[PDB]
Amino acid sequence: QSQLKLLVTRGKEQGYLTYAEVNDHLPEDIVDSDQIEDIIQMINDMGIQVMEEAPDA
Amino acid sequence: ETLRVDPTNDRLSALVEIYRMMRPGEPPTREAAESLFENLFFSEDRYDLS
Amino acid sequence: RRRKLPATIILRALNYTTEQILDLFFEKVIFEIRDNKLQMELVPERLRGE
Repeated sequence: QSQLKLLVTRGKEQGYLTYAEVNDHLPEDIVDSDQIEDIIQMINDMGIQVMEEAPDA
Repeated sequence: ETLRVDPTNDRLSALVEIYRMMRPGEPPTREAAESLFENLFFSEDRYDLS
Repeated sequence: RRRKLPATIILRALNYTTEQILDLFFEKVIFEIRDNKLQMELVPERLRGE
């Protein structure tokens, strides 16, 4: 709900891939080097369908 | 509106929330949660506008 | 430069309760309930553009 709706509706497509945005809109203990690669992988490349593979993951 | 989206309700929950935002890991205490926030904007050895 | 929090969380961190927070940004409006009715401290200047 929260993460899913916020991510999708915001990113359309955030133009210059505003990375420093929704990462603050995420729970749990922040400043990690683990959750980073899991957002840079979805946004571009396999667009449209990649954004539906993300939530299900 | 800002108060409407504020999880914290007192001084302990606030300083602890800051302590969990800055140093996400160890369980927030009383001394640590307070000393950190004091050593951010209220300490000469940790803050200075010159 | 970290993740966002409602900017009243630091106020509570400075030992400010919610009511005090409200009495530091806004102008209060007092209402009286006398003679079984509702009155209001009317200020003409405030009624601009309403």
